[PDB]
Amino acid sequence: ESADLRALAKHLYDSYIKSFPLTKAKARAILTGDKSPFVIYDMNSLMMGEDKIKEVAIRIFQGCQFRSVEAVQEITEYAKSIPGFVNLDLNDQVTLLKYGVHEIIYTMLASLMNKDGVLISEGQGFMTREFLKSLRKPFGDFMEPKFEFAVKFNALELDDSDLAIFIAVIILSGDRPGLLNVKPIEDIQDNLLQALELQLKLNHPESSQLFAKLLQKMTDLRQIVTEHVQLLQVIKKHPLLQEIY
Amino acid sequence: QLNPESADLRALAKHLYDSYIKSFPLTKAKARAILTGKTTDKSPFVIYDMNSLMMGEDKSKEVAIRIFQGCQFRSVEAVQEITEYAKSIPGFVNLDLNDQVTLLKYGVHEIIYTMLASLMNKDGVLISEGQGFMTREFLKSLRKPFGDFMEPKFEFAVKFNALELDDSDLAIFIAVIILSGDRPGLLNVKPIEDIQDNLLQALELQLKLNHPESSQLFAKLLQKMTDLRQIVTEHVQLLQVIKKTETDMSLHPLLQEIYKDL
Ligand SMILES: CCCCOc1ccc(C[C@H](CC)C(=O)O)cc1CNC(=O)c1ccc([C@]23C[C@H]4C[C@H](C[C@H](C4)C2)C3)cc1
Repeated sequence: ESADLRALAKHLYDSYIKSFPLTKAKARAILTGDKSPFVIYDMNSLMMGEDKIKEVAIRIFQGCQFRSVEAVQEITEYAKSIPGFVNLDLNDQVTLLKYGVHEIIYTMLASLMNKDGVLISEGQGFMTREFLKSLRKPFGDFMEPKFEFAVKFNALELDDSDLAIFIAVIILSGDRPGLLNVKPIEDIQDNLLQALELQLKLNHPESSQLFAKLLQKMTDLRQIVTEHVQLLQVIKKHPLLQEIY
Repeated sequence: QLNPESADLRALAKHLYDSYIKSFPLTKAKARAILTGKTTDKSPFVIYDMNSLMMGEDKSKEVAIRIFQGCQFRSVEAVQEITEYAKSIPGFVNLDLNDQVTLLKYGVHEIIYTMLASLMNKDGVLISEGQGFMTREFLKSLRKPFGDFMEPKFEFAVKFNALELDDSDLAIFIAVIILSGDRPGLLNVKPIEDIQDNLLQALELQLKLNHPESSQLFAKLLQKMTDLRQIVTEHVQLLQVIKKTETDMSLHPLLQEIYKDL
């Protein structure tokens, strides 16, 4: 029973390394200690950034969109390495990804955040929190909720081996609307839940009920997403490019 | 074996169940017993249409409104009851006054909708201490915006009731709901988290022992917290609209203080 669960843990972790270029391990190294990133702290510093790495605030947002679409391909490859996933009804796989990705993006985005800013482009840059907060409405509020969540989320001190399994748990959520066959999704999630429990007990013996606390964060994650999606539609204020993004 | 520290957790379990039973009149057990015909004396008058609604009133303005005004005052009671239960949670009354208020402000609706689920099945919901049963479709027939305020509540109830929890499982879970450390504006978060740590341990155990054959009930239950939170967010939305269309509808000042800047 409990050796199957380390396999699953190990399998997911290795797949997490293959699929994601910038790991929490690597992200944490850059936010702390020889090859620092370029800091974007104000209007002028963002200018030289493009030189290095319509208007300012729109050009940032679009940057998040290119990024996001890349992420979605990374998350999709990962998912397909989660056992059982690819033997599910295809409409469900697409449903699971369609509804899961925002939740995964802001989870892993936390890896790239401290209470002062977020690392960008493979950790070549850092965009400060108070700068993003200065951007003209409605963009100034776009990232603060994410920052508020990353503070809370990062306090759990999870590492990549923990996060890998968590992500799979998010993917395999059997409450997504319009799913045709929920049984095996729940069956896989149960198994992922067991693996996560054990992982967190063996990797963080001293953190009591870390499993519980981590799952509780799901509640804040989904608010984050609903809120952000609202913002997006409100934000409707190149043809073939629109289509991509 | 069960060990000394799990002994303490089982004790916490008992205390809480007992307080739950003392602070809440209609338990899930009474609810089920009414809804599933264990009954020649406990059967409810069913409301499902306008005349039956009229016939029910032995046991004024207009209907959709009169129903919501009823929900208002019953929720006010519930807040009292939950406040009573909260006091009994070891540690809660010792916290900073302001946090006490904060935790009830955000806990209360999530607990109401957890317990409303015990009084529901797919076809309707018990009302008035379980003497009446108001059908789901009758509620849906209510005029906009009111035919929309309870569906989301049913969708959750049928999902939630599928976990098959009992009052002794619910007592610990509602404690966990109240003592949550990521509520906005709390002064001191560590104390609250240490209490929840204990509550979560107790729950984890109670579920294992009470439901030994169900895999990961603990987790599955914690996941339902996201559903509650979305029910509460959507509810508050809908209040906003009611206030604007019905300029003559009174809201209770207690409930208004809870909704204020959620
Ligand atoms: C164990 C805790 C039970 C808590 O019950 C409820 C709590 C809250 C709500 C929604 C409220 C809306 C303001 C809220 O979420 O704040 C809705 C409910 C459920 N409603 C009722 O229990 C209820 C419904 C109708 C009535 C009647 C009784 C009688 C006179 C009048 C008209 C008609 C005949 C229905 C009210 C009384 C209670």
